[PDB]
Amino acid sequence: ATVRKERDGSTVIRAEGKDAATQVRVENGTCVILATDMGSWCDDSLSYECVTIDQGEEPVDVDCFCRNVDGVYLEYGRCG
Amino acid sequence: ATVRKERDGSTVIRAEGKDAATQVRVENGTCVILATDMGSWCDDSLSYECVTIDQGEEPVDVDCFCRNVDGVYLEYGRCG
Amino acid sequence: GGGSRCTHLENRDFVTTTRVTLVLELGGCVTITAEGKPSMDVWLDAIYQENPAKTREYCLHAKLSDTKVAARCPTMGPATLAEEHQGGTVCKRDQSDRGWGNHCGLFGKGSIVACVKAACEAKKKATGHVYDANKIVYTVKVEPHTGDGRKTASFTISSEKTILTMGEYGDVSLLCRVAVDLAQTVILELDKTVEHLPTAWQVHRDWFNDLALPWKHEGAQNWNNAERLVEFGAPHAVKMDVYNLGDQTGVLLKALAGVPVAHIEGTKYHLKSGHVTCEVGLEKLKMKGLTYTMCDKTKFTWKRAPTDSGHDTVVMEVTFSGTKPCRIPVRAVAHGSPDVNVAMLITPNPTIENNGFIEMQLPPGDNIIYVGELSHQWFQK
Amino acid sequence: GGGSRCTHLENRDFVTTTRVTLVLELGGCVTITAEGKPSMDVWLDAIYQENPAKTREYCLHAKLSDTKVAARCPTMGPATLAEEHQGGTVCKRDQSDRGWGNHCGLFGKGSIVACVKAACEAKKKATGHVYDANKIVYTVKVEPHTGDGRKTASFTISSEKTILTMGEYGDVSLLCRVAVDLAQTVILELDKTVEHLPTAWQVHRDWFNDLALPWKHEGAQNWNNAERLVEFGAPHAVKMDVYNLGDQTGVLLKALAGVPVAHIEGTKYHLKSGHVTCEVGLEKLKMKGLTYTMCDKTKFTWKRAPTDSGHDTVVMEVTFSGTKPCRIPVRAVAHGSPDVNVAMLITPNPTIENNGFIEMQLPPGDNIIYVGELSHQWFQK
Repeated sequence: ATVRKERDGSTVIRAEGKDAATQVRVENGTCVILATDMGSWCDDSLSYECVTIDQGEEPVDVDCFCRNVDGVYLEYGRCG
Repeated sequence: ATVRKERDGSTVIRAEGKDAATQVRVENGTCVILATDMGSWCDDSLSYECVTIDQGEEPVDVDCFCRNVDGVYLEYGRCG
Repeated sequence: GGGSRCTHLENRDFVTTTRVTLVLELGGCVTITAEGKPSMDVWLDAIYQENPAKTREYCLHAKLSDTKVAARCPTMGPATLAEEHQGGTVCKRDQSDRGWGNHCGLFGKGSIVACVKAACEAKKKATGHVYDANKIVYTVKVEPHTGDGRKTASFTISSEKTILTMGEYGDVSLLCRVAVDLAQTVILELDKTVEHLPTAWQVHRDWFNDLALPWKHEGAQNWNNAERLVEFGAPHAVKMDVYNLGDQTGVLLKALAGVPVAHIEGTKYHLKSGHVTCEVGLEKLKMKGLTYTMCDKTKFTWKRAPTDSGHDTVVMEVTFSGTKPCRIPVRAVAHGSPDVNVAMLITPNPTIENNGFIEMQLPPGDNIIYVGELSHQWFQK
Repeated sequence: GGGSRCTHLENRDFVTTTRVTLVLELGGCVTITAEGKPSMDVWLDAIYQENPAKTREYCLHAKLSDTKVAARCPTMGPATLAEEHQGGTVCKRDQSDRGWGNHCGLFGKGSIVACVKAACEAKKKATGHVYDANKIVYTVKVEPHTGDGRKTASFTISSEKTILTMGEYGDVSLLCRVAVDLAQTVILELDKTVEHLPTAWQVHRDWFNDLALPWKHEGAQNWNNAERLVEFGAPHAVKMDVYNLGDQTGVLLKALAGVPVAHIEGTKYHLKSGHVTCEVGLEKLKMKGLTYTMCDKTKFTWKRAPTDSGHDTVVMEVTFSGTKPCRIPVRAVAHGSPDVNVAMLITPNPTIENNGFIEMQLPPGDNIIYVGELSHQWFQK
C-alpha cells in the first residue's frame, strides 16, 4: 500500500489485493485494511473514510480503521 | 472473390465487401453478386443459393444470380 | 423480359378514359390496362431522405468510475460531496447506523452519500434520425407491361408533376401527392459490435423519447438521466457500494421485437411504409406494332406452358420460328363454345421481337388457350 | 471493550431460572441477563455451506456462427439442412414467394429454412449453486456482556450440542436447532467482466429454473433452448437473415433488483437470511469479582457521559484513578426520591480492571445517574 498527504490535511492510503488483512504505519498511528474485494489500481475505484477508532473501543461495521492518526481515507481499484 | 468446387458437384463463391456489384466468371457461366452487407471472411457468415436465372428471365428478389452455370452458392463473412 | 417484376409481387392491383387515379404502396405495384393503349406497370419504389437531422442519442452500457463516499455522525447534518452539484455524476443520499465503534459520540442514524462518475462504454450508443416532410423524396417507376424500358420519376413536396417518355410507347404524365407524421417518425440505429443485428428500426418519436436510458445530444460532455443505469448497495457505517445495471442491448432488442426493420443505403434513410396517390395520364400513350403482320399460327412452341400468375391471371411463354417481328394470334374458348373468344389480354398486343410472354384473364371453368394453333387445356378456379 | 458489538446492532433483544430458549436471526443479537450470573451476548454469526453442488448454467450472450439457408420451389416439398437434426443449432422453417425470376416453374410459396450454430460468448454465463441441509454449517458466537472473550460454536444437523468455556465466567451450554427449503435455494453468480456488479444473489430454485435463457450443465458440448437468443429476419426468395437478441445482463439485473445480495468468502457460500433456535444453559456460569472491594466513590471521571444506546437503555464510560481492580458503585434515583434505587443493570457487576462501560435500564421520567459520586441528569423517554 502507498500513503500520500493531501493539501487539505487528509491522508490517502492507496491499496491493492495484496494489502488485504494487513496493518500499515500512517504518521504516528496505524491503519488496518480489511477490504476483501480489492484489486489492481484503476478508474473502477472506491474511495471512503478509513475511520479512527478511539482508545478502548472495538471497531464496528468498518473494513478500514485507524488508531492514533486522524483524517485517513482509503482508495482501491477493482481491476485484474 | 474466390471460387471452389465441392465434392457434391456444387460451387461456392466466397466474397468480401470489394465484390459488391461485380460480375464473376464461374465455369462456362457468370454470376452477379449484389449483396450490400458483405465484409471480411469469418465465423459470422451467411451462406445461401446463388440462383441460376433461365435465359430471357429477369432476376426477382435475389442479390446473387447466375446464368449458364448450375448449383452455385455464395458465402460471406461480416467482420471488419 | 417485358415487365415481369409486377407479375412476381404479392400486392398487385389491376386498374382498367384518359386519366387514372391510383394509390401506390411501398412493396406493391399496379398494372394499368387501357383500350387501344399499351399496359403499364406503376410502382412506388422508395420513400427516403438524404442526411436527416440527428435526434438525441441513448447509452446502452454505462462506464462507471471514481466512486466516492462521505458520512456524518447523528446530529452532524448532511454528508456532502462536491460531485453532487457537478455534471456527469450519479449520487444517492442514505442513512447508516453509527456509534462509538465508528467514531460517533451518539448511537443513531448518520447521513451517508455516495457519488459515481457516469460515462458511456464505447460502441454502446443507440442513435436516431428524424424525418422532415420538406426533404423527403419518393421514387415512382413505370415500365411497359408488354412481354418483350423501366423509367424513374423522383418527387418532392414542391415538385409534384413529371412527364416520362416510354420510348416508342409515347409519353406518360404523372401527378403525385405524398401521405403519416414524418417529424414524429424516428429511424433508430445501434452502434456496431461483434454480433449481427438488423440495420435499423422505424419508431414513433414519442416512444423513442420515453426510453428509460441515459441520453444526450451529440457533442454534449455529459449524459442526462444517468441514474437509470446505476444501482446503490446497502449503506454500512462509512461505506456504500455502487453497481452497474448492465448492458441494455437485450432490453432494447426485446422491446424492438415485432417493430419493422428499416434500411439505410449510404446517406439515404428509407421509410418502411407509406403510400403516394398519383394521377396517371395515358392520352400520349401509343401502341407499338401497327405495321406488324400476324405471326404464322403453326410456328409456335411452348417455352413455358400456361400457369397461374398468383393473381387470378394466366401467364405463359412461347417460342417463334417464323418471320420476326410479328403480332401473336391469341384466343381462348369456354369448353363447348369454339366460336366465342373469352380471353381478356393483360398484355394487349403480344409481339414476337427479334431476340413472347403473354398474360390473360379467363372466366371460371374449363377453357382452352390458343397461341396460334398451339393449344392448352386450362381450368379457371 | 467488553461486549460492545451487540450495543451497536439494530436487531437487539433482551432475554431475562437455569435454561433459556432463544431464536437467533442472522444480523441480530441477543443479550441474556440472569440474577447472580454475568450477562451474555449470543448471536448467529453465519449460515454457510462449503463447496455446494453446481446447478445448470445460463448463457447471457450468444455467439452466433455459420448461418446457412436452403429453399425449395412450390410443390418441391420441404427445404432441409443437416443442421436441423444436429446439436448446438437453432433453425426456423418459413415460406418465401417464388417464380420464374428465381428458378421456379410455378408462382407461389416455396419452403425456406435457415439454421445457425449457437454457442455462448466468453465471460457471459450466469452460474448457480444449490444448498444441501446435510452440509450446512451455522456459527453461533457468545461473548460476555461485561464492559471490561468471544467464543465460537459451529453446528451441523448431526452435531447440535456444544459446551463453550467463557474463561473465568465458567461454562455455557448450547443446544441449537436449524430452520426454509435449502435444496430449493440457489445462489446465483454472473461471470466477471469490466463492470462492477454484486457478488451474488440468493434466489428460489423454481425461479432460477424458469429463466428464459439458453442453459446447460457444465461439460455439455451444446446449449439447450438456444432459440431464446435468436431472431429470424423476413424470408426473401432464397435468403433469410439470422440475428442476435443481444446481451441479457441488463434484462437479468433488472429482474434481480430488490433481490437480496448474497456473499461468497472463498469456498463458503453464505445464506442471506435464516435463524436458529437455541437452548442456552447458564447453570455453570459464575460471576467474576466476588473478592474485589468497592471502587473509591470520588475517583471516577466521565469518559463518555450517559447516552441512549438505541435500545431504550443508557450507556456510559468511566475513568478510574484509584486502586484496581474494583467493583463500581452504580445507582439512579427518580427525581424527588433520593432513597430508592431505580437502576436496572444490563452489565450487572461493573468492574474497573487494570487497563468501565456500564449499561442500565431506567423508568420513564426525570432521573439522576450516580457512578460513585459522579452524577448526571437523565430523562427517560
